[PDB]
This record gives sequence, structure tokens and C-alpha cells, in this order.
Amino acid sequence: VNKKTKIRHRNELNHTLAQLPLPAKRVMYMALALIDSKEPLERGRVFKIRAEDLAALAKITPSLAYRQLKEGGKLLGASKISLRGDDIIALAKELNSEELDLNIIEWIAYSPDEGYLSLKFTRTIEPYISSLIGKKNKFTTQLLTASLRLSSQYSSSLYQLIRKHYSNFKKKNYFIISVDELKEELIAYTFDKDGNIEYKYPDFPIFKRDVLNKAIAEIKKKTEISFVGFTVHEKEGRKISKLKFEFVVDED
DNA sequence: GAACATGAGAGCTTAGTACGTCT
DNA sequence: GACGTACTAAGCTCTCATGTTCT
Repeated sequence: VNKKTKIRHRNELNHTLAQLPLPAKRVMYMALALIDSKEPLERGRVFKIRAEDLAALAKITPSLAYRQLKEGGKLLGASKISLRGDDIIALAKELNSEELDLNIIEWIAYSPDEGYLSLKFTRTIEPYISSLIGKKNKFTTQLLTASLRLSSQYSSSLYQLIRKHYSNFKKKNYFIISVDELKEELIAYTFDKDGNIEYKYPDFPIFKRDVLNKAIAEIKKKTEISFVGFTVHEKEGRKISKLKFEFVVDED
């Protein structure tokens, strides 16, 4: 509601959001837009989400919004909370003979002639939006309208990460991160039938070009984040190990 | 040489459009 | 409005290719 709206969730939830296909992502943020982040949820609480509002907010033709809503709804239905793994120690305790379920969604339905979707969260997810207001750094806040406009898995993830690291509330913010921790943050990876990781742009200069730049481009182009740059932070002999990202944000 | 920065693009998937339709 | 259809732009992942520097 309105265009300077903010959504807020526990840091522990970032990875789950990053995993979501763009459409589900979209419906998820809309749902959060509807939430007073500081209070509990009525538990038996239903969220109508309207393609109309999506469209207006994401600057997308309504036709698409209808599609994306319906589809995002399906996908969200399937989606689970991605927890790893001592972070699961937290959750278990927080939430306390019955079982642990990691679905984001308890119930969901599009209304085919009616231009909207309805939705109900599971108790599990609740602690990730009902959120005793300190300590400030347990949380990520972002701008709903930026979140919605992004249209790239990498773009979004980067935007979130940056936001996650937006502590100062004044001019120049920055952070250090390792290439792989980044790739993990961006979901620039896969697996397959063997267990372990498989990174997506194995040789950096190609990664930098096909992911980091394109990404940085679009953020600058579609968001409040005014400047974003990054530099090699530490040696690594010849190879590249850690980047320092800097960024300023428009308070407008 | 082993690491980077660049770029054109192949081949294939997804995000987006215009536009007709019908109370 | 709330689509469905039919098409285009844009996005993804990896590969050839031309060149530069590191330390």
C-alpha cells in the first residue's frame, strides 16, 4: 500500500526468498506488504492479493500480473522454508506432541474470475514476520516497490544482500564477502544426485560479467540503491577471494 | 602460464508486450 | 476489469576468441 512501503523479515529467511522463482517471489512480497511487521498475526488470517495492485506496483501490464499471480500462487504453495541448520535449533525452541512442517503456505487459492489470490501462512513461518523490533541486525528491511520490479533472480538476491547490510542510515555503507559466500547468497549454484555444490560461473571474470555487472546495472536502474561498486578486498596470491562492496542509498 | 577484463553469440528458458474479447 | 492467445524482448550459461598483467 503506497509507494514508499517497506517489508521486513528475519535474516534467517533470506535464503528462502532467494530460492523462490520470480513469480512466487512477487506474491510473497505483496503478502508481506500487507503485514504490520511489529505485531503478531491473527493466525487464522487470510490475505487477498490483487493482480491489479501487483501490476501498478511492479509497473507490469495487468495481463502479466494475472498470469504471474496465478502461477506464483502455485509455486508458493509448493515452496518450503530453507533452513541450515543450527538456525533450526533457534526455530524449534522459539516455536515451543506434534510435528515440524516447513511449508511457507498453509492454504492458497486463486479465484479465477475475480482478479485475486488468497493465502494463509503456516505457524512455522510466523516467527519470521512478527518481529520483536530489536535487535535491529536480526532483520532485513526492503522497499516493496523495488523488490517487485526486479525481474532477475540475481538482481533480487543482490538487492536483498545489500539491504541486509544497510545498517548506517546515513551516506556510505559497505561490506566484505568471499566469492563463494556470494555465490551462495545469490543461488549461483546447483547440485545433482551426488550430494554437493556445483558453482555456476566457475571462472570469475565470466561470473563478474554475467552476474555481478548485469545485476549491479539493474539495481541502479530500478531501485533506491544509488551507487554500488565493489573491489578485490584481499590478495589470494593470483586468484580472487574476497570482494568489498560499497553502496549509497537514496532517502527520497 | 594462470589469473584477470572484454566481447560476439548459440541455443534455449522466462519475462514482458499488444490486443481481442466479453458482463 | 480479467483473462487468453501469439508473439518479441530480455535473460541465462556456457564457449570461442583477442587481448593484458601479474608478482
